[PDB]
Amino acid sequence: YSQEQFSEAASLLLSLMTARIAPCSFWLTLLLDALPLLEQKQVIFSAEQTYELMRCLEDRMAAKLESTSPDEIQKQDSSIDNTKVEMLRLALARNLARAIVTEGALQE
Amino acid sequence: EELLKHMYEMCQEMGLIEELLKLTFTDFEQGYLHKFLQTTGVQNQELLLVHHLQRANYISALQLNQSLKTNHLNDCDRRLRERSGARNAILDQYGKILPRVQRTLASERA
Amino acid sequence: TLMIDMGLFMGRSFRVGWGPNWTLVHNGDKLSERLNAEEDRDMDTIDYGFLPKPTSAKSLTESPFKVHVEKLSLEQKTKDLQSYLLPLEIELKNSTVDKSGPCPHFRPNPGVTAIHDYAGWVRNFSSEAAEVEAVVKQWGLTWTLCESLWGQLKELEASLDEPNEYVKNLERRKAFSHWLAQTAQERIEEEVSLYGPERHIEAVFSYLTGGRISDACRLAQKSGDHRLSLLLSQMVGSQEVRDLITLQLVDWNKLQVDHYIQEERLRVFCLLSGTPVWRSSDNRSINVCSQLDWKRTLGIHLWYMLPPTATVAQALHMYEQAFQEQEGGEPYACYPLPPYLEDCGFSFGDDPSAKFISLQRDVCVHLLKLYSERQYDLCQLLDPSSATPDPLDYRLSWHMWMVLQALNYTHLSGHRQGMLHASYAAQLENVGLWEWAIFVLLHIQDPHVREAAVRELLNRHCVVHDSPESLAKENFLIQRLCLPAQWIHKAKAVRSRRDGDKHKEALYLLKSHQWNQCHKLVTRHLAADAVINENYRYLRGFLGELARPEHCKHIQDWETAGKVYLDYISVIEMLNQIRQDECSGGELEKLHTKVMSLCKWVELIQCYSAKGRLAQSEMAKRVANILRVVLSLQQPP
Amino acid sequence: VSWDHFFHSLMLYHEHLRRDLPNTDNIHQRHPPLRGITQRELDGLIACLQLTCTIIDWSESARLALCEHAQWMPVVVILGLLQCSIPPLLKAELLKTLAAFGKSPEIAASLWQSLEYTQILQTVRATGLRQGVGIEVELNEIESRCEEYPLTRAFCQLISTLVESSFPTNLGAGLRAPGFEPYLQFLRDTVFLRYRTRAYRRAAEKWEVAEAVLDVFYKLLKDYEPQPEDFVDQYVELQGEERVAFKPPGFSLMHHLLNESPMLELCLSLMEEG
Amino acid sequence: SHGVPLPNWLINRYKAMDAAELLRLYLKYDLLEEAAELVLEYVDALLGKGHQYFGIQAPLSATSQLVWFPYSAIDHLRLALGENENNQHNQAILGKLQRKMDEYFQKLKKATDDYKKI
Amino acid sequence: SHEDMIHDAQMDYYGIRLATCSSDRSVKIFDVKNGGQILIADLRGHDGPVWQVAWAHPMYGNILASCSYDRKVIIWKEENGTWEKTYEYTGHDSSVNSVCWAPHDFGLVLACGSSDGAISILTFTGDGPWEVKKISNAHTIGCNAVSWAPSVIPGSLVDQPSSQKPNYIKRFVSGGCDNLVKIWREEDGQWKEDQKLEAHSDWVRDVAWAPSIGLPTSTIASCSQDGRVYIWTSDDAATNCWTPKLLHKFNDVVWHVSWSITANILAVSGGDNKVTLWKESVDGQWACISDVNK
Repeated sequence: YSQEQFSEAASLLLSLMTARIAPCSFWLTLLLDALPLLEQKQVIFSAEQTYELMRCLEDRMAAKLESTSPDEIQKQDSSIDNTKVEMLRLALARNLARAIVTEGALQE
Repeated sequence: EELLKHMYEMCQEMGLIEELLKLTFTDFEQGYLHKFLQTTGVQNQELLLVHHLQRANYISALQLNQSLKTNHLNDCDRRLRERSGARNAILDQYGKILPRVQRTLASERA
Repeated sequence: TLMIDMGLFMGRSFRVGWGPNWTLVHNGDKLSERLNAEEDRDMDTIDYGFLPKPTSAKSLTESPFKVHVEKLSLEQKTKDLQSYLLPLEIELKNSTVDKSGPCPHFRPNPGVTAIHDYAGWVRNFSSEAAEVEAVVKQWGLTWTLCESLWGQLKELEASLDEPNEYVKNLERRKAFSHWLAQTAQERIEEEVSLYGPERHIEAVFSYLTGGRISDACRLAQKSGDHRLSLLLSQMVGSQEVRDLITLQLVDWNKLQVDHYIQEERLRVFCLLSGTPVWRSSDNRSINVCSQLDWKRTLGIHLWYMLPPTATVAQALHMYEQAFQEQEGGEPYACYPLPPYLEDCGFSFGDDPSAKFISLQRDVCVHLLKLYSERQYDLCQLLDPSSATPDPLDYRLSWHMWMVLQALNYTHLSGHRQGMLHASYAAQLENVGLWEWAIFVLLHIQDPHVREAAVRELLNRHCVVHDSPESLAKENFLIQRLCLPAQWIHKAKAVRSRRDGDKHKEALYLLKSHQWNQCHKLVTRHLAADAVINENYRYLRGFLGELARPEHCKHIQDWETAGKVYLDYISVIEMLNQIRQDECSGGELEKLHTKVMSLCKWVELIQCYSAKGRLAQSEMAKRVANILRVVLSLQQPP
Repeated sequence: VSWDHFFHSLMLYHEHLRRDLPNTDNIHQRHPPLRGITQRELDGLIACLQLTCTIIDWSESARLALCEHAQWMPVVVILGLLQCSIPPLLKAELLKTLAAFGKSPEIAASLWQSLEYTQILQTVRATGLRQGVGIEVELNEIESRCEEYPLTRAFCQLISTLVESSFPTNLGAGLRAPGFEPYLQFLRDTVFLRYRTRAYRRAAEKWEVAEAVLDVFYKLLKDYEPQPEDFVDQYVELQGEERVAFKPPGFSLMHHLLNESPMLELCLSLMEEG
Repeated sequence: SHGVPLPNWLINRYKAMDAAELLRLYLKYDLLEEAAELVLEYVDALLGKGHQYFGIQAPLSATSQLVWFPYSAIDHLRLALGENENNQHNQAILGKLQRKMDEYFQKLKKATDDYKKI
Repeated sequence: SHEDMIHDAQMDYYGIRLATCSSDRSVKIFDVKNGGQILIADLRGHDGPVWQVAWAHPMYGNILASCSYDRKVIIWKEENGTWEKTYEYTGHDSSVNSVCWAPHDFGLVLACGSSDGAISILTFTGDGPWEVKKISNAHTIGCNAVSWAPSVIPGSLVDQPSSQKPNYIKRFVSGGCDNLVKIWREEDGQWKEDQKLEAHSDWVRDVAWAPSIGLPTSTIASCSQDGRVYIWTSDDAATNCWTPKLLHKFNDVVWHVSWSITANILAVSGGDNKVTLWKESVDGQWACISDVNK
């Protein structure tokens, strides 16, 4: 990322997540950082593999909710963090949709 | 830019707007159009709102609608009030169905 | 060094040098100004060293070889330009250029809209640039408080105002409420992150301190806090509400339930009941004061201690008696402090000795005593260091007294008035804004000393050199400050008296009637220069301006040499006229009479030195040449 | 180019660099950045210095004219210049210019006393400065990488000329550090022990380095004439205080040679490579 | 600079013009013993009359605070004396100068009281 | 700079250059431009220890008057960049403690205090005579510190329109080691004592009239060895009783008191190795707002 190495960055991240290792609360930040790559016009994006990423994300967030409450602190910013998380996954969906659009427009 | 301005003025005079809206364009042309029409009064604001919608520009249409509603808080023309109440109903109808970004903005306090 | 040989009736000592306006020529140091030895240090450090160079064996070589000169300065900002600029260009319009005497004078204008423009712009900037300072916030605070006590807002300018004393009191109070609404915004924004439904009673206390029932209720409902929401409306209900609470709490006292109930809701109850201090059966003093502002104290007093619709003054009176000694008893309210001082602790009442220790007050409170009564004694009003940590920037106090005059509150000594004018203009010196220090100064009515202060500042800042920046400065001073260029050209005259720019000494000494000096310059230098070098244009200009009979009547011996040279100029020029002509006998005869007259006046003067000898020699040789020329040309064909 | 042109150029360079560095009696301090130098500036300066050295060598009249120029004072100018820290190519040029100046004996004496006052290299080890600096450092870094070591030899010739023309009148009495012994140990150890230890792209360098050191030792020997009182006392009662006052540098250099000296060994070496 | 002890003729002439300048060059160039004498006859002339030798002109009978001389150089040299101690020869010279200054101070206070009666 | 203790440093009116007097019998003269500085000139011809040299008023040019022990009153002019002595006085018998200039208004005149217990006022025509007026037995014992009355004679309140020319008959003060600080007016062509003050039981060290800027209140700092510091004030010419106020009760001999130009702040030299910068606040009252070693 820091030198913006999109191709091999994404390939490594794909390999790492296919390896299926580490707690969920951090795969949060993982895909949070994966965001702008997903934004960038790239053809190597395999949306279906991105979506086992997201379905595991659903699985993990369900498990996280079952194991604990995301916010045990009541403050003006706890609901901010939550709604931010939903917005994040909404951004995931919308960006994936755009990536699919670009991939198709390039499959011409 | 001189060609663009001349076309805009003359096409405004002789009413070829729908014909013009049916062409291939460029980003610079639309950007200059937006810059020119932004500073040219309220009625041009609703016309360019129509143009946003004609090119399917609903987020920008809603931003322009918010700007117009904020502007119309000291205007007291009754025809403008009628049109603005219609516009408020219009935007309340449209924004809720659009993609979810403006829905989060609506969930946010105002 | 070490003085360790103290005898008695000793020798002499020393002093560093002063420099203009608290500049210092100093061999010693003030805070941290001078360095130790060695050029190389572990933590990447380099320092000086001179003294041990001549010796391979030190004898405490303590001798100075560079004395530094520094000028005391507060802050390091370079953006304060507009900060000082704007209020001063406000007095620009809220003042008038009294042109009385050659030196003008400035007097402010009683416009109270100056207050509004000041404070409104304070907010305007405070929003346009998010880089304002907390001190800027303090001064906006003072702005709003003064406006409230006298200024007129827009909510009662868009609504007709009514002269009944009760209307005035309630209108002052409602303006005070809108003020607190503006003030407590950031306080709410700060403790809102702090608190939650865990801290919900603390939020209750804050909301009560605000009188912010609206958003309190909105919070309680978004949280589904129905009982609390219902309590909220009761906070400012009828007096019967408080009768209810009095009897109800007397009951709880007989019931001892407090021991089983947290004093948290109990202080909520005290807030509702208007009871600031509770005396339990155990005589437990449950006081209401916490985290507050003295502002919040008196706001509570308004809303709750007496009718919330009551006036300003009596509520203030009760509050002051509350944090003061009542009957020799302990104060029970909050003792006002300036912001940087409640930064160092604050009080809620009791123990007047701990108030006696230092505990100064705030100046907006002084504003309040005035707005109430004019029997009050003013000796302490404007002193920004008492309300701000930093010493300088007398904008606050000085614009303040300006507004005081605009509001007829001119009721204190010109001693301190001109004192503040001078102090803030010296600040303008320190920063380099002398042509605005002028603006400051001309508000005193003492023409002589005012003229003085101007004179020495314009001697710091006369720039005889060509500069568009100088151009802008003089455009300002003459066109706007209406200062006669008389003063400016006196500046240039003395500056050239010291520096030597002929183009300026000539003009300005001639205007200043310095004829002997104009002699010993023009005659000594320019006369010889031009006669040798044939560049007589400028010279004839100066001789013509010298020839002014209004000058001449005060001039001595202008005839002796000055118009002498001038008539020689006339002779040669009309000879050149004769040269461009071919036949003019009635002009040749004029030239012949002039040359016969001048041939006997050439030699009476000149030869003050060898240079005078040269001048006389050239003069006599030229007059002989002109005489022979005219005699040859006046011959028959 | 002229004396006028080159001298105003130098004086402006120096005034700029004394604003970019501290005042006199210093080497370095935090200050505004120095003047920018182009390689063309370098070429012009070094070439003009070659010209100036040739001229002052061949013409004593030009040399005296330059030393007498009251409105240039290249003495104090070059003092400040060598106090300045720079790519030492030009510092070396300054040094060789001073060497060509010292040909005048009273100019040589002035240079001797001036340099002792300055302490360019390391003379007094009392703290109050960054000591232990100079050609030693730059030799450690740069000359080693280049494999070419001209400054060392140039400064060798510097002391050679200094001693042969000017003789010690004083060296220190609690005011300076008496004795050349500092730079003595310097030259013998740092160079005469280390000259053989160098890397050379071309072999020819070793020859001329060794000559630059041998000739210097020869002037030392040639000049030093012993005396019977050379054997008398080492501690001298400064006010009844027996203080160390090191023996004649001659005395010492002989006795070192008179017993086993690495000078013997390197003399040997010289012979075998010959 | 060439190691020359100052010639006596220059000593006498340039002292008979002025001496404290010589004093701070003693200081500058380690002329410490000789400065010590210069001080000794300074005090002695204070006691008597030798200002002529010093290039000084004031009539002398004794010493007082109202009479100027470089007490500063005096005390800086006392500094040099304090600093240059590693040996008992220096301590002896010190104690001698200390004694001299003590006799000075005692008679100085005598004359100072006499002046205080004025 | 110099190679000794520093007696007095004096800035030019431009604020670009320095006169600097030292015990070295020399005064160094430095222009200050950029980080570096240039000794444009050093001047010598001085005896004793140097006491003080004072700039006369700029309306006349570059003028410095120096007072020296060994009975030497040195009077230097600048010309062509060269500083030359236009006068000398001797005939005084004990060291002239201090010399002080009047502003342009009263002209080119310097008051001079002597350790003789006497005074001399020197008018100079500007190009002419050195008009000398000796005040014998000015103090019973030596004269320590003196102070003009700053610029024009009384009349500085709201007055008629500008360009007025009042009368010019002078006033001043001085305190001395007679334990007495007295005040004088130009009375009967003589100079007669307006007032005499014995409050400091000890010898007076320094006096300092505020070069007052726009205040009718005449205020003057007074320091002695007592440890008490008296600021003496009269709010107007009608205040015939000067008022003492303790700036501070130090415990040492306080030597120097010196306002600068605007008189806003005073520098105080005492037996403390430190000079203290005190000031009246906007509410008056002495605030020691700074402290500097020399």
